[PDB]
Amino acid sequence: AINVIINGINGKMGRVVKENITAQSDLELVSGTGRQDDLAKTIQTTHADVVIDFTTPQSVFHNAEIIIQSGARPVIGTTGLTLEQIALLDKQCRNKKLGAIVAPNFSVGAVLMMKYAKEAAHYFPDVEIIEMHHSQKIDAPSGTAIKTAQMIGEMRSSRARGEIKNGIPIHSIRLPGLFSHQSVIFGSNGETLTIRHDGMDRNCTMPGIFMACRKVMELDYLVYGLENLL
Ligand SMILES: NC(=O)c1ccc[n+]([C@@H]2O[C@H](COP(=O)([O-])OP(=O)(O)OC[C@H]3O[C@@H](n4cnc5c(N)ncnc54)[C@H](OP(=O)(O)O)[C@@H]3O)[C@@H](O)[C@H]2O)c1
Ligand SMILES: O=C(O)c1ccccn1
Ligand SMILES: O=C(O)c1ccccn1
Repeated sequence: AINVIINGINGKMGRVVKENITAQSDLELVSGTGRQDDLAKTIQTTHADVVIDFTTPQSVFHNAEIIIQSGARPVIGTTGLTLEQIALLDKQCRNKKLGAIVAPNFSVGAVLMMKYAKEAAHYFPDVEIIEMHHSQKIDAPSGTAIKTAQMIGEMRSSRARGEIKNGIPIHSIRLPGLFSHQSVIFGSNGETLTIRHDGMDRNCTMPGIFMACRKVMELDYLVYGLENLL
């Protein structure tokens, strides 16, 4: 029985986590907190074991510190942490023998897509990325596409033609009706191999989130990246 707080309970992601957690029998939602709630107080009142954070880049680091300093384990999906902040959080976690998970992408499908794309790039040097999002996704290319290109470029090194990121063209489609999609297309003599993730809605992150809630109990340090729980 894991006592969970959802921080950011009123946000788009916090609302979806609230809906889905009820069906997780080994987890109990003991509170949902928002901007003007006292997070440390709630952790103490509820004896929280885990705090899921889907808040804002301006608050995420201080939220993480409050969660650890209060004795609970952060499972952080919020974007915004710097390298130096993650390294400091890790030392704080290990000092207290408390676990933490920071995942820039909580979709298992997206993280496996990136894993297999990086592997395949050892065999197929020619590759492009197509990513497609609803129009509310303002940034292009997407952070996931940029990270994918970074991973592929690392493996290799070891105007219609898109935006090159670490050597890899990325094409960004923005259309109503889509949610979050990416296809990595490798080409060779006579064939292609495509690794394609289709995120239909925000439930796409829930198996990754709930997995983190469970694994963070068995950890005494910080894990960065959902792929390191797999
Ligand atoms: N890691 C992943 O797979 C992934 C997936 C989706 C989203 N995200 C990231 O997670 C974050 C949340 O995204 P979203 O779409 O849910 O955003 P959102 O709809 O804007 O929700 C953010 C929520 O956090 C609340 N909040 C703001 N400051 C807070 C604070 N100091 N303490 C507690 N709550 C606070 C807001 O409250 P108010 O309503 O009062 O403003 C709002 O309810 C973003 O950084 C987003 O990029 C990550
Ligand atoms: O692993 C990362 O750093 C990452 C993953 C997906 C999106 C942005 N960043
Ligand atoms: O709001 C988004 O853009 C989103 C949310 C969850 C998963 C992928 N993308």
